[PDB]
Amino acid sequence: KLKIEDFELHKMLGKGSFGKVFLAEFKKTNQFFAIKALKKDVVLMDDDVECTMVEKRVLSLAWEHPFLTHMFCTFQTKENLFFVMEYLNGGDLMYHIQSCHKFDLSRATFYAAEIILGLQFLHSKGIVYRDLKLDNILLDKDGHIKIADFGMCKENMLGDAKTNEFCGTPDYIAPEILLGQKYNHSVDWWSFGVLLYEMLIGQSPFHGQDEEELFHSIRMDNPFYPRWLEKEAKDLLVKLFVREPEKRLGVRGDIRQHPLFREINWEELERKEIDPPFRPKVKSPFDCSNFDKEFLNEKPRLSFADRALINSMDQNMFRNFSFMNPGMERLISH
Amino acid sequence: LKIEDFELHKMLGKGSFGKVFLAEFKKTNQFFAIKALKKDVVLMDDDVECTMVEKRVLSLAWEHPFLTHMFCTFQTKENLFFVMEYLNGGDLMYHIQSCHKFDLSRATFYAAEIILGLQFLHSKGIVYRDLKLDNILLDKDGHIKIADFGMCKENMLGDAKTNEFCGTPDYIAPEILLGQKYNHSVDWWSFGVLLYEMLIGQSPFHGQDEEELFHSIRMDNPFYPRWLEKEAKDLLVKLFVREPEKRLGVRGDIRQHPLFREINWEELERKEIDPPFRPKVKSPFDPRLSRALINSMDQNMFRNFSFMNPGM
Ligand SMILES: C[C@@H]1C(=O)NN=C2COc3cc(-c4ccccc4)c(N(C)C4(C)CN(C)C4)cc3N21
Ligand SMILES: C[C@@H]1C(=O)NN=C2COc3cc(-c4ccccc4)c(N(C)C4(C)CN(C)C4)cc3N21
Ligand code: NA
Repeated sequence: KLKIEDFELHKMLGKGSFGKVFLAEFKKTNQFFAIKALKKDVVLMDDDVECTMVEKRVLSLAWEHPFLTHMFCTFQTKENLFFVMEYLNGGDLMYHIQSCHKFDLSRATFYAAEIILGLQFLHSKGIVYRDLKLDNILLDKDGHIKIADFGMCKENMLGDAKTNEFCGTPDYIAPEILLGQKYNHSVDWWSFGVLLYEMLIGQSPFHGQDEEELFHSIRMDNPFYPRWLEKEAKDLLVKLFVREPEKRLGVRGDIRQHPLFREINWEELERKEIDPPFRPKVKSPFDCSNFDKEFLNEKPRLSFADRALINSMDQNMFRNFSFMNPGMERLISH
Repeated sequence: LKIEDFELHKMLGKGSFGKVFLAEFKKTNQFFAIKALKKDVVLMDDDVECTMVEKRVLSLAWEHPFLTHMFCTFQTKENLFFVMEYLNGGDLMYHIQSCHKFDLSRATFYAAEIILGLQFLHSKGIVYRDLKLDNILLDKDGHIKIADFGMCKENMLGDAKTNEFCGTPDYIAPEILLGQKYNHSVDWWSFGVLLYEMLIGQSPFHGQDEEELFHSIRMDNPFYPRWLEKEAKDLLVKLFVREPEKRLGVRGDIRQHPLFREINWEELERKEIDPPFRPKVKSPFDPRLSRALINSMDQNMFRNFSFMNPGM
């Protein structure tokens, strides 16, 4: 017995076709959370039932690593699916990059390095992420990265294992996906290269007025590296933008030992003992300063649902959705 | 793909044509809209070609976002089935009746998306010919979806024209009423009437019967309230020009009209502009399917009706 009525929803942090994200407090205990609220009819019509389940299962693994969004619990009603998360109020990287256009080399290097620790952890558990992009990297109050939105993940990718779904955000989609090849963790490293390029250069590496032109650019065009770019930043990007997956850095070699990361102790980084070069402005743990005001002004509200589609729905589609860590269990029982 | 695979959960609509069904496919647990047409009624009305034209135009529809995406078609010895994506936002007649008239932003957004939808059909050589509020559906996000392509005419490319008297009375073009040959122009008069109704909350031309209504469409000038935006009038006045060659949509560039000044068309066409209105009501709608004529019918009349777009 855990319902959304138990949570007081203070503000709406984000919104989309998927659903909404709220800044939520539990039972007036000054204990804050972020709640991604989905509607089951939306999820059904979008064909994201398995994605929702993949999101829940991956987040059950994500507790063990510092640079993934941590999930306290999940639960469902007849209409709704709720992911009760930690509240990460640093702001995402897309938001931050809209303001300054470009990240300085130390700042980009730091983010790149923390993301590597995130991705390699997922790969080691047999999870390929497939939706790496700026707005899926959330910052915490101190400025370290947290990878978010695992609904596009693929599990059981250990050993000699491949998969075949055309997916990802267009700018980031790897050429092996575009070519219809079966793929492994390699895709994430091409996307990583795209993300790193955007951090450093402030524009995308590949371009087009439509997807056909954009996908062609990803298949064929040489990425532009400005004269001002640090030689090792160029080098890493080049070694990531290799179209043959099994020759790509991150699939082969050791990406940790690339000269760009010379000054990084990876044990220290992983232990959060390296102060981030950028620290976001955060007056409090309940601060909202780093979110867009279109969402924050719009008061929190749960949408109605297609009552016909829900009653007609296969009632056990979201079986095994409810998860509950022991920490949240103590908080609730008081 | 037989009808027995689908489970018909709820009826979404009824008419003289037949029924629309909220259908779930068997093993996939995946939901659709099925338009079921009785063959006996189709042959009675002599709208056999229309049904075939609907399938062929729907087979083109999947490429464009603001048209209703058909997944597959098949037939039985009694019925004809179109398997369609399920759109539960409600049609624009339900919405105009809910709140009398749409605001400037909301009307412009619907006007713009319909332009892209019609222009897509026109380049394919297809004139729609039955544009009206109750044929425009909305998806769950609130983007428009043009439905009911039964009244289309194909192969209308370049110089070509056609001569059929058809449409919905309020929306029929004046050249059609004068018994003239016509091209895609006729859709742009109907677009004007639709746009008018959205902004003002009623029809531009009026009559107690059909004769009086057709007269009004031919003769009377549409009334423009003093409160109406200058650029909304300017467009409607440019759309309501009875000589098709000088009409906007046919002549000039409709997209560069100052009413669409704030719109990014390539961005709009890729669903990257959020609609100003989202449906608050989810599925604003109201189960089983209901011999001499069928046996004595030419069995091969509804041939080559079956189809499946690779997306299925
Ligand atoms: C749920 C997650 C979390 O685990 N902790 N804290 C937060 C803070 O609020 C979020 C907002 C969004 C968001 C932002 C803008 C639009 C849509 C969603 C958001 N989402 C879904 C994104 C990852 C999508 N990207 C734009 C940001 C996430 C959060 N989170
Ligand atoms: C099949 C179609 C689709 O492509 N997607 N989703 C739907 C949802 O349900 C529909 C209902 C009707 C309808 C509505 C009222 C009366 C009669 C039919 C309906 N029809 C026949 C209209 C085009 C007629 N107009 C009132 C709406 C269509 C749908 N569709
Ligand atoms: Na190019």
